Amino acid sequence: QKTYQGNYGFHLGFLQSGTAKSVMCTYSPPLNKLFCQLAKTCPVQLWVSATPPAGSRVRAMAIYKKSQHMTEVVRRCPHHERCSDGDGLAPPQHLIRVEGNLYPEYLEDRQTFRHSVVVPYEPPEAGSEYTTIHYKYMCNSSCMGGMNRRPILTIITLEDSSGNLLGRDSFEVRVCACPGRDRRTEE
Ligand SMILES: [Zn+2]
Repeated sequence: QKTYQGNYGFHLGFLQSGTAKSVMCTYSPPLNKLFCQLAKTCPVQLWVSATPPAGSRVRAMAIYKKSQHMTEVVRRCPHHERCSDGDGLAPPQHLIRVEGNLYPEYLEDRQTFRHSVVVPYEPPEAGSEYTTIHYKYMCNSSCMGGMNRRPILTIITLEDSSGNLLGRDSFEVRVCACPGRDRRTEE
């Protein structure tokens, strides 16, 4: 999926991490791919060159990477959907959750039925140049009945208060037991 920096120069950034066996979350620049453990927090940085209009919003959605699976809604496997790990906010079917935000909106498209989670866009804290949002993935890439070993992309869209696109970026995700090991192999 093509990026769209748009008028506000929107794009994502990730902390630099290694490939030690015990790392719980690690991003690969060369693959533009995040590797992470099940339900562990992933800080994703939002960068802009100009401040978006007030009331702008940030949406995250998962899609299958491969063309033959791309029309299938990404969702949790039935086992994980029933395992009672809710936070009181996220519906149990949603793969992507946000943490550390008081205003998340868990949404289902009325025509495509795809899931997403939206939070307000906030400018970077004092003496910072990015904004951070903490995402977690609630299923393994290997979940039978769910992603079933199929790679996904996370699409992050910056939207205005009317829901019009302002900017888009994306990254591949692999949710796995040993992110350190798998990044190095895939690399
Ligand atoms: Zn699962």
